[PDB]
Amino acid sequence: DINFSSLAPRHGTRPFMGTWSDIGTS
Amino acid sequence: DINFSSLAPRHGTRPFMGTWSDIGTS
Amino acid sequence: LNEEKLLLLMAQLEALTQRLGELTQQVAQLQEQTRAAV
Amino acid sequence: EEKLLLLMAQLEALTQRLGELTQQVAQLQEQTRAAV
Amino acid sequence: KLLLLMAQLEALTQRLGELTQQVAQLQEQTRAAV
Amino acid sequence: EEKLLLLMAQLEALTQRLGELTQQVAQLQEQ
Amino acid sequence: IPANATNVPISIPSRNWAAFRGWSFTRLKTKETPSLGSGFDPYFVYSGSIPYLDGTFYLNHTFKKVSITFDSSVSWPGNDRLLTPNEFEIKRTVDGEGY
Amino acid sequence: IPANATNVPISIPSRNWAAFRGWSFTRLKTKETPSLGSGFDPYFVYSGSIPYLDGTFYLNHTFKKVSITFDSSVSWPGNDRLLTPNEFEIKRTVDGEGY
Amino acid sequence: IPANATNVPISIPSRNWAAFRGWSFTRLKTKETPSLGSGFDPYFVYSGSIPYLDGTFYLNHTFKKVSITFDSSVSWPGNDRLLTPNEFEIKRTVDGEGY
Amino acid sequence: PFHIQVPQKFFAIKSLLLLPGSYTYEWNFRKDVNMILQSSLGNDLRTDG
Amino acid sequence: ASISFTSINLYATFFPMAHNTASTLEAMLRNDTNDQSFNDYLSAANMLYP
Amino acid sequence: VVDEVNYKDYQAVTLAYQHNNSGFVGYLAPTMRQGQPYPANYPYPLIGKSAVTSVTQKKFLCDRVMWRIPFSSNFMSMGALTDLGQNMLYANSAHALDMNFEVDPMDESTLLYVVFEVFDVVRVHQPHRGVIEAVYLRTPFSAGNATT
Amino acid sequence: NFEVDPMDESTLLYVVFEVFDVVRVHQPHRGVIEAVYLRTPFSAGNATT
Amino acid sequence: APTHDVTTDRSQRLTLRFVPVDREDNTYSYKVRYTLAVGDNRVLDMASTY
Amino acid sequence: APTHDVTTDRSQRLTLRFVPVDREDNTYSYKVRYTLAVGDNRVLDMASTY
Repeated sequence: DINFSSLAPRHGTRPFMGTWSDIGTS
Repeated sequence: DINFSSLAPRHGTRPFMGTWSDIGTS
Repeated sequence: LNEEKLLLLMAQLEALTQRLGELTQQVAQLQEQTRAAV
Repeated sequence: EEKLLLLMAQLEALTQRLGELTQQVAQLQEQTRAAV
Repeated sequence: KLLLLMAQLEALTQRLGELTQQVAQLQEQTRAAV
Repeated sequence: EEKLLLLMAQLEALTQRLGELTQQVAQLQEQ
Repeated sequence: IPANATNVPISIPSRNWAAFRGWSFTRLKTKETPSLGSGFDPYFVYSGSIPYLDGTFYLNHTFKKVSITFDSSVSWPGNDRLLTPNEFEIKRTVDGEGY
Repeated sequence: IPANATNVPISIPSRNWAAFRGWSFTRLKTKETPSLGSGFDPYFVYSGSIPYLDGTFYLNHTFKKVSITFDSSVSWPGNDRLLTPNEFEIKRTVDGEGY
Repeated sequence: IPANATNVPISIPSRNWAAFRGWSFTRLKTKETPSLGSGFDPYFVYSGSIPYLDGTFYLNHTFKKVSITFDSSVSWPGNDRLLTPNEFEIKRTVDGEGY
Repeated sequence: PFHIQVPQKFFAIKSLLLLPGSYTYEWNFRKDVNMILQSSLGNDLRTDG
Repeated sequence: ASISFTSINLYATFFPMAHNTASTLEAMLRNDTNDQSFNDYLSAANMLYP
Repeated sequence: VVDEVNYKDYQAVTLAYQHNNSGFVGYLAPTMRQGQPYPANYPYPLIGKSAVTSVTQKKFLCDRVMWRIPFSSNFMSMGALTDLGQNMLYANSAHALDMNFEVDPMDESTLLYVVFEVFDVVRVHQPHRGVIEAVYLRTPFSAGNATT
Repeated sequence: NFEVDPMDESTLLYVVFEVFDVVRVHQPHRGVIEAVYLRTPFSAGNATT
Repeated sequence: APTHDVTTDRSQRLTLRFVPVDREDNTYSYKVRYTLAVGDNRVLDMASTY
Repeated sequence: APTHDVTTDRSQRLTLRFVPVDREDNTYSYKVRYTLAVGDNRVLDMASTY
């Protein structure tokens, strides 16, 4: 906005069966 | 971390008309 | 390579001084009452 | 090139021969002073 | 940076020779009790 | 007694060693 | 840790390590630590803040190394992952590599 | 037991314990027990009773605890059995539970 | 190797190493080696056994270590292969646990 | 001060391929000085010192 | 006041990453349409006037 | 602090022979003033003109913090059940762990507190009224692993 | 672990680890004798063998 | 956590330092040149360099 | 030379040394017990032990 900071192509995700981080790309 | 994944069901809140009510096991 | 071998005698020195003045110049205050005892 | 490398590495090898004389003084203070 | 080496390690020797004296007036005075 | 002769004799050993290598620095900062 | 001693030799028997997490460590004093597993400890003569139970440690700065070995032959921080490549060093006193 | 020492740590290498019976324990003196590793012990200068071989024990009243653990996380008389479950106590001085 | 040197660094440019076998190494002397690149060679005052043109090496006990690295950040046989991983040592003084 | 390496001589296990798993390998060594040291005269080395 | 620099080195720290997954990543960052892009936090034209 | 070898006027004065606030403070006691106004001789200058040659002493304090080393190949945990906790379901059979530690000398007896981080599962079920049951299980260190 | 009262003399602690120690003795022919020993909780050390 | 499928298993240093390949000293400045090398199948972030 | 099925692949040491897990000292004999462990996907030859 007033000073730049717009970035990020990210959301984050954790597959089910617990929270199990990394899906390793789909 | 030190151990804390001891958390709730990963539900979301129940849907309503007029912000709140109770539906129990429905 | 001879500039990354410098400054390494200037902080060895610092440690040595406090082990050559706290074990030298404070053993020179142990001559005032200790001279025949362990 | 290797004269000057060895020159100041023979003054970092002479402070490890003054490094075990602190241990020859430490006999006055003793070490591991626990008893049974 | 080489003036540092030659002048502060000719200052080192001052208490090298005083430490020779200290043991010669403690641990050599237990070999000749006062 | 033996351990004092590995302190006193090594203090005076490395006075000589130290002194001659300070001199080496002073003539090889001119080369 | 004995009085004036510089090392602690710790050895654990052969054990399963299935679902093992890290380690933590801190140094306590014997007189400030009460013995649990007793109804009364008659040699506990302290009553200041007990670090053991209150979590109010203060001797974490006396450690200078720790090292891990599994199988009696493999250093765990030994897959060349550290600048000192077979142990951790906490404090380095006499630094000449700028670590 | 070195002398003037109150704890004796003892440990056994990992092994299978199939067909294992009990334990027994008793305290001897180093002055009154020869060395049987050699055929002649020149340091045996006692000619009195030898409790090792004659069974003439007399020093069993000096024990005050024994604690048995396996893998340093299992306590053998544990799982609630004794009044104080995880350690045998041969004798208790300073009582209050009427043990 | 300058007289009284304790290290020789080698740097080789970025180069394809397809179909590359080992390395071998030995130490010679300046006065006992002529140059074959110049057919003129007036500084050669030796006349004994030339260990360059004849395999009559005799200074293969004067090596202490060799370190091999690629891209100044990868220690080549450092998949922990060696018992001292990051370098070979040809020889060492003090066994240091029977090495 | 000596430093030596000693190989197995027992026929069963001196050329065996030991497959994965933990094993207990234990052996005894002799401190008898007539039995580990040879001589050119065959003098008793327990009384020599 | 006086100062002199003796010894300057450049530290770096690599994430340890599986080589299969870090060559997959490499493949998708050596590509034209997977260009990295940054902003200057304060984008500025600095003009100072007496 | 003063460099006690490369300062050539270094005299080691003890507490007794140090004075500073001479005539305005008691002699080694919280008692009434004693002495005369006189120059001090206690701390050595380290600043301004006539500063003495000095050494550098550096340390840190960590209070209320236990040191911890995760059992993860990359030393950050992205899950409570570590990646090397799950390489012990295929490459485990029991191993010894020997840890060596180097500590500063203390003039009094000290203990080392080593914590081996596990799962402590406390799990409880009621199958009927006034009945309660439980099973308690831990993984790398556990009780009931050599007795019933 | 054990807790023993302090005593001024050096002392030993004798722990008996109770096992089986059975021998089977067969004489299968005249002037032939055979013996086989079993000890089961200690066989891999702490038994001299 | 992932089953070691996000981490190396062929041994690489986390922490590295690159010594100068040139240094120039002057009367008001210092210039230090390094070779910053990234081995194959390694990911380097310039946030972690200093 | 074979380009597969002989390669080290993953990091592993090609030499290990195991300190005793127990030792007894006697005047006529000595005893050293070890735990000699062979990891999964490794085959030891007992000709190379000493």
